[PDB]
Amino acid sequence: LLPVKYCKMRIFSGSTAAAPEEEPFEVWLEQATEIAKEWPIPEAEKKRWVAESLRGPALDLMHIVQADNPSISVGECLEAFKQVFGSTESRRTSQVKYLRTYQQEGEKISAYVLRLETLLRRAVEKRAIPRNIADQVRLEQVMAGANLGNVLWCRLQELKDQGPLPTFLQLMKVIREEEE
Amino acid sequence: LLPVKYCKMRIFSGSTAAAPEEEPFEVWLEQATEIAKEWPIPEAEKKRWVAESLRGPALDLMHIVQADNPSISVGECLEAFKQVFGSTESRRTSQVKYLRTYQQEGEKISAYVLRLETLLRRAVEKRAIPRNIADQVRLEQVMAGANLGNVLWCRLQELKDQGPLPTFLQLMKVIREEEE
Amino acid sequence: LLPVKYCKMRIFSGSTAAAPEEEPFEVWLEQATEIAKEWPIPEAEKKRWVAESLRGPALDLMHIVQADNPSISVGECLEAFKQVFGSTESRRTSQVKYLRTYQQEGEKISAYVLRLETLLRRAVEKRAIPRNIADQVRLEQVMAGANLGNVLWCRLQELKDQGPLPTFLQLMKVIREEEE
Repeated sequence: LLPVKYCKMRIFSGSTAAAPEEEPFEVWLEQATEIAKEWPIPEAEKKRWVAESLRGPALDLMHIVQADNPSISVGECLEAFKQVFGSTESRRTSQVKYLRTYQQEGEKISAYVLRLETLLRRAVEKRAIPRNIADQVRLEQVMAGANLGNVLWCRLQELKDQGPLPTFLQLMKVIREEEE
Repeated sequence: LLPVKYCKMRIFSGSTAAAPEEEPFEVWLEQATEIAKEWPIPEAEKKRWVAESLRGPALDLMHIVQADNPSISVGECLEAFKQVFGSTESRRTSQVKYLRTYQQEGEKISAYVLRLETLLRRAVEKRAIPRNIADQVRLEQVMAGANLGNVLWCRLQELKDQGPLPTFLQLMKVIREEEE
Repeated sequence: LLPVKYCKMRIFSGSTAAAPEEEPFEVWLEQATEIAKEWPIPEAEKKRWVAESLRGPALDLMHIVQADNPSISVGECLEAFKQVFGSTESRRTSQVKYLRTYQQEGEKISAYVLRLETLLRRAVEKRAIPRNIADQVRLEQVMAGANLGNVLWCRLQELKDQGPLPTFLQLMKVIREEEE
C-alpha cells in the first residue's frame, strides 16, 4: 500500500553508438555474474533476467548462443560474452593506451585525472605497471597530458620533488583547488 | 632665541572635495579629544583651540552648535561632530565595503595590502569579522582583489597551505619583494 | 707492432680570431709550465717543445723573445708570455665583467649558469668576491642575468628563501630539470 523503491536494471548493448542508458560491458558483467551465481532462482529464470538486461547486438549474441546450444548454463553464456565483448588488451597495448591518454579539448582537468586513474588500475591488473611506481606515473602522466596552468604546475613540480609522493585523492584535491 | 619647532595643527573641513592638508574626521577627533580632555586651560580656551583646527563646512557646524547653545562644553560639541561626521557603518556594510575593496587602477599591490589592513581593523572593531580568522581574510581578499600573477601567486598560495598563516608584516614583505 | 693512443698537443695562437683547434691562453700556460718544470729533458728540448705548441702571433712572440736574448730560460719565456697574454683584470673590472654577464641570445640557461661559475672563480681568485657570499651572487646573477619565467623562477625564488643556499651542482640540477 506504500510507495515502493524501483531500481534501474543496468542495460547493455555492445554497439559502439551506445545510448546514454547503456553501460560499458565490464559493469554489466558484474550484474550478470550476480544473476548467474548469487540469486537463488532456477536457471530458466536466470536466463530470462540476464536476457532482459540486453539490447541490440548483445541480445543477438544471447539468441545465437542459446539457439546453437539450448542446454547451455548461464555461466557458459557469460564466457561467450567475455569472449565477444571482454577487453583483449596486452601489457604493451595497455601501457600505450595509458601513456597516450591526454586531457580532452572539452575536459576540465579534475575530470581528466579521475579518468586517467581508471586506466592505471586497468594496467596494474594486467601487471603492465608495478604498484610500487603508480604514484610516479600518475604525476608524470598528468604533467605530460594535462593543459596545466603555471600556478598548478609549480605545486605539482614541488610535489614531484617532495620525497613522499601524492595519493590520487591528494592529487585531485590539489587540482580541484585550481579548477576555479 | 634658538630655532623653534611648530609641529603643525591637524586641520579638518568635512568637505568631500578635501584638500591635501586636511585629515579624515576619525584622525581629527583624536586631536580634538586631546584638546577636550587633556589640556589644562578653561572651556573658553578649548573652544577656540578646537575651532582654530576646523575649516569650511566643519567650521560652520561649530558656529551652528555654539550659536544654538553658548553654554555647551567642548565634550558636548564633539558629540555633535561624532553625530554629523563620525562613520555610520553597520556590521554587514563593513564586511561588504571590505570585500568590495580591490586594488586600484593606479596602485602598486604593496600599497593595496596596507590600505586593505585598515579596513580589516575597521570591520574587527565593529565585531563584523572574528579576530581569529583575520589572516585567512587577508590572504583571500588580497588574492581575490589584487592584480598579482604567477610567481607571487605561487608564494601566497604556498603560504595559504603552509600551516601557520602570515602576519600582515610578513605578507607585506613577500608582496614588496615582488614589486621589483 | 700495436695501435698507439697518442693525445693531441694543446695549440695556442693569441689571435682574437682564434681557430676552433686553439685554446685560451690560461689552458695553454698550464701545459707550457709542465714542459718548463716537470719534463726531464734539457732547456734546448724544452724551448722546441714549447715553440711547437705555438702558432701565428703567439709564435712570433717566441721568436722575438729568443732573438732579443738567446740566453733566456723557458721559465723566463713564459714570464714574457704571462706579461703579453695573461689577463690584467682588477677588483673593479672583474666584479663588473661578472655582474654584466647575462645569458647570450642563443644560450640554453643550463649552459649560461656553467659559464657564469667560471667567472665567479675568476673573481674569487682576484679577491673581488668573498667566498662566503658566492652562493648568493650565483642565485642573484642567475635570476638577474638569465632569461627566465614561470616554474623555474618560482623554484629559484623559493631556493633563495630556503635557508641554506644551493651548491652550483644543485643549481645546475634544478635548471637542467626545467630545460625540457
